Amino acid sequence: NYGYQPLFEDRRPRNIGDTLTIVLQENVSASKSSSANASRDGKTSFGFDTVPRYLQGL
Amino acid sequence: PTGTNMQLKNVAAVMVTASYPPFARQGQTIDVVVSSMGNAKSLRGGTLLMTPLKGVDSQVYALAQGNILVGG
Repeated sequence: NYGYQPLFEDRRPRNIGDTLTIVLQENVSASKSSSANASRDGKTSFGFDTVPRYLQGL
Repeated sequence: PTGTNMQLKNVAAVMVTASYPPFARQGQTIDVVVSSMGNAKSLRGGTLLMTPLKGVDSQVYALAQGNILVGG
């Protein structure tokens, strides 16, 4: 004995024990990236080749 | 064998409908309605072969075979 079964309706599982087809089609992708930078440089210079007489004491 | 083509002109696929009467007994006779499915032209002077008649419970209740009458 079986229950009511429709004619035009598609084959779907309706109770406990019916079968279904599962197509495993998984595709997961993820990524991340980061960066940072810093820089500093300095240079100072002073010279005095020939010193005059009036600045010689200084 | 499979694969070989078959072109037919005298065969038509049909659906058969019938009404189950109350308090029906085995051996009694009922009338049926024969309707063509597909792309057939006419059912003039045709003959219906054996056909199981099932309800919504997918169990047989009647067997149908006879000659189709078309008014024409």
